[PDB]
Amino acid sequence: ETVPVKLKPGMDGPKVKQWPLTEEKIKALVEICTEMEKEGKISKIGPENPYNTPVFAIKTKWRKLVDFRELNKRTQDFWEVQLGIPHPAGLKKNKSVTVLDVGDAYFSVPLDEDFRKYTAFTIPSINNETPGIRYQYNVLPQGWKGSPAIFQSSMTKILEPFRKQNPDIVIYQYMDDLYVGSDLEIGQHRTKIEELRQHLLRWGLTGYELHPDKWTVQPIVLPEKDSWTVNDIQKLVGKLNWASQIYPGIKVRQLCKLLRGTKALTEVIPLTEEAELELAENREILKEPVHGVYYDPSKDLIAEIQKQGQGQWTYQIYQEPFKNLKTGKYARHTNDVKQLTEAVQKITTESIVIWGKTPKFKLPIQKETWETWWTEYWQATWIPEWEFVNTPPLVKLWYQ
Amino acid sequence: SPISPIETVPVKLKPGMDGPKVKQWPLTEEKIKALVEICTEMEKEGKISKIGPENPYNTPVFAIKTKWRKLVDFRELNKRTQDFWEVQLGIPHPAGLKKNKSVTVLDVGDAYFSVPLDEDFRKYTAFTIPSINNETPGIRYQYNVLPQGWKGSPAIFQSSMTKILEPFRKQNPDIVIYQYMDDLYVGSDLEIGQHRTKIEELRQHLLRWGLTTPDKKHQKEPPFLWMGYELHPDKWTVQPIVLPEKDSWTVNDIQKLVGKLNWASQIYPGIKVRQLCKLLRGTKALTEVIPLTEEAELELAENREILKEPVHGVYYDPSKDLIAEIQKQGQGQWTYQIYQEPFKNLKTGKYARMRGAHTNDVKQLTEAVQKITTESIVIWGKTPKFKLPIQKETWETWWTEYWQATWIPEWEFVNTPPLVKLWYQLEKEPIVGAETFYVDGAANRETKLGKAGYVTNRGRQKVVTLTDTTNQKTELQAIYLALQDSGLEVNIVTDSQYALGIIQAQPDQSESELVNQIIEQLIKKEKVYLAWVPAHKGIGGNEQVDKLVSAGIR
Ligand SMILES: Cc1ccnc2c1NC(=O)c1cccnc1N2C1CC1
Ligand SMILES: O=c1c(C2CCCC2)c(O)c2cccnc2n1O
Ligand SMILES: [Mn+2]
Ligand SMILES: [Mn+2]
Repeated sequence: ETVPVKLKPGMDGPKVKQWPLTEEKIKALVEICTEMEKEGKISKIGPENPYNTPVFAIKTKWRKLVDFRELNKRTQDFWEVQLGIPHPAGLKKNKSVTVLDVGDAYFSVPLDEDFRKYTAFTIPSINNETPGIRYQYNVLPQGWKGSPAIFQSSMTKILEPFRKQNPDIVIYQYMDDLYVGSDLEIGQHRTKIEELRQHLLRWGLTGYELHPDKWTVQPIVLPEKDSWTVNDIQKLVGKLNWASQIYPGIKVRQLCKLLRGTKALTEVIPLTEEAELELAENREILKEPVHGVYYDPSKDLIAEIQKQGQGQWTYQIYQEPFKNLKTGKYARHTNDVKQLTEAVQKITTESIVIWGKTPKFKLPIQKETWETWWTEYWQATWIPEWEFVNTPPLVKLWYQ
Repeated sequence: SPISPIETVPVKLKPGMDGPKVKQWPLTEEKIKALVEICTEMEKEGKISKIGPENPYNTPVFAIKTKWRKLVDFRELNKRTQDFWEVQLGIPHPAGLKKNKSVTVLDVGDAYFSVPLDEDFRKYTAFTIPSINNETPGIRYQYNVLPQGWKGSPAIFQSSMTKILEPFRKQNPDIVIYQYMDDLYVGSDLEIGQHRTKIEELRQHLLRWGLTTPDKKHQKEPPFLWMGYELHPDKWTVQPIVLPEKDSWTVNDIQKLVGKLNWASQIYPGIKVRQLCKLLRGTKALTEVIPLTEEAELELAENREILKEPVHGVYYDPSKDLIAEIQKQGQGQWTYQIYQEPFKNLKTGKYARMRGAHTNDVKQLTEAVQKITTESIVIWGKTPKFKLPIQKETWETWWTEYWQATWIPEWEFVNTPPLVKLWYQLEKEPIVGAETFYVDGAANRETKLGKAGYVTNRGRQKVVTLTDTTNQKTELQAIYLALQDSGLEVNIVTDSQYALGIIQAQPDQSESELVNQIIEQLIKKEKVYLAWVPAHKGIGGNEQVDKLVSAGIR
């Protein structure tokens, strides 16, 4: 039997254009899809199906990545407020969290007949020489948020013995992945993961290691300097001025008294000591979490990323601007685009671990550059939503 | 003419909609007679069939002119028919095709009429030939085949051909077939003997599936005219482009000129369009005569010289790398060529786009590279190796220091002037022994009046009144003032992040004349340090300009 799936009232399926693919990725997709077709997982379709979802190939074994972002938006009522999967608050506290790909489970469960048409995708040809090869899914597809929603009861049955035997191990499912957290010593944790893999193996389904307890704040750093120039203090008060917009109780009044009258920038001026009460107690609030800022589950998460140079990247996650839920950094034969894709993936998994959802990214890159290159370095089975923005000039050095 | 024995494609109406019921308009006797003759012949061919008055659906028919033809107005049925998958997401570019020994065109006789329509959808295609005046009930027909002008016909015909060609393709994998509407293009590297024999195997395979094709004496000879191209199995070019020599140029004539030149730029190197396009901005009616600007005349003359001799492109060899070279033609204008063997171009092209109000040549070059990179993946399924008129050092410096991420595929420097460079740079550190200017602007949004000025560490001062201005313009004006009156080395402090952002990106060209005036001053300078401070925080010099420029404004 199949569980009936319906779209959000008043809207129909995705009609997203297939992006241009390289020669090697088309050939890889053709091999993958020919094999899936033989196994009955997908079937060729006719032109009476007007729907499309983009498809990509990622990595030594080639794998298919279907971009269901649009279908997921149009089925949100189903996987969120009909068959929603709860997110545990304990996962982010764990000493170790292991990510296991569990997507192979989904092809054993048939997809609802009347929904199969919305899963339509195309393998394009080079230079539009031949019509695209068109398919739809017969089974729960990887990348669709409805899949873990439907498989939910089957996964519970699979994990039951392991969860009973290991009550202090947190297991969380998000899309194609299983997130497994414990406070055990690393050797014991890895032994328990292997144990879990054996349970999964008996059901067919078949890692990546995180340490969330060591995720600490990225504080705005004020410079310790001996001998300040006029330019140095101007840069300092500007950093503090913006810092006060996010942190409740940052003062800068004493520092500004040093800059009175029209002075040359290279003029070295000695500091008083009335400013040290500000300077030192500013560092106190800067190292601590923001008071009054909490995650609202009814609001989207937004992630901003700044390129800092030297292979370093700063990022902030918020829902209302200035109200940072999390800040951090990413550090590195690595190019700008490769580093950015890696950072996006890193920020996304942290976001999955902490809140149980992905942020919408504001990327400091040209749209077309990102679109041609991102799959070359992408390794995750999900895809976050993204915007393309112009990094404001001073946000960079303020988070430096 | 046969009807293909292939499986039918199931068709539906749009959800919540029923079939069309638009009534038949009375026709003249001669039109009715003409329709009756056409419809009885179509009925004998199996294309249409008689139906009774139990069918509630109707689509109007019309007769148009020695011979007559029948027009079925499917507007109402099309509106009610489901959406289909698109017939194609793009067309092949000739540059991406591989060289063949022989290529033959085969057209399908009466394309749509040779493929059956879904039996359960046939009732919705009903039409009525009206009787003379009102009197008699009309003659009612429905379609058995894909109707001309119906929404689903293009896609269902293509899908049918794909299924028909599939067996033949699989057992003849080294023969290339391209489907285009009712045409088939068939190429191979077989000897002239077994190529003509191979076409006959295809023709018999197609005839087996109810599709008739022309024989050796009827099929066209190369070059084939297709989609504005002229195609040999050995080379390709654009179709004959003739620039008219006119005394007076109308908007319509210039629009058509630009269209032709744009089309030509695919294979004719160095084609320019900028000056001709400038003539078409905010332009009047199509019949309006536009006097040719002197720059437009020179551009036209350069284009005529380029198009003087015929030029062809070569085809693609998948065993060799693609090489893309780019040259700067002038401000905003870029041109490129793609080849595999030095200077035998597969195709050419141009880039001009202005991404953002203010830019430099380094940014434009990268934008050009990304445009060509995308084009290359579409056409050849791979990226080319680039040869660019920019030093590795210049490129290195820019990318590292800029806020935006980028990646250019493998590229080499090539000494083809003009070389890409930055025309100035901002200091990392404040200058010792240089005058420090504090700048600010203020604008009144009611009156659009404003002031721009500066105060300096050396007690210098100036304010200039402006009349139709904005906040942003006054901040730029203030910075421009500071540059004008400063001398070779300057420290400038602004509270405008907008102004800071523009200048830090080292622009060499802008849509604003004011920014261009700033750029001109920045190049003349020896050393410039531009710093930012927050507005209204009691910062010495900054507070002094603010009071100065806000006086009488806010
Ligand atoms: C119109 C068209 C578009 C796409 N491909 C082709 C053609 N026609 C050609 O004449 C042609 C030229 C050379 C090689 N391939 C060609 N063919 C390929 C099919 C044999
Ligand atoms: O006077 C202002 C004000 C004032 C007008 C309203 C109060 C502050 C600004 O906000 C401001 C913001 C960016 C750059 N320059 C600015 N200036 O010059
Ligand atoms: Mn200002
Ligand atoms: Mn001001």
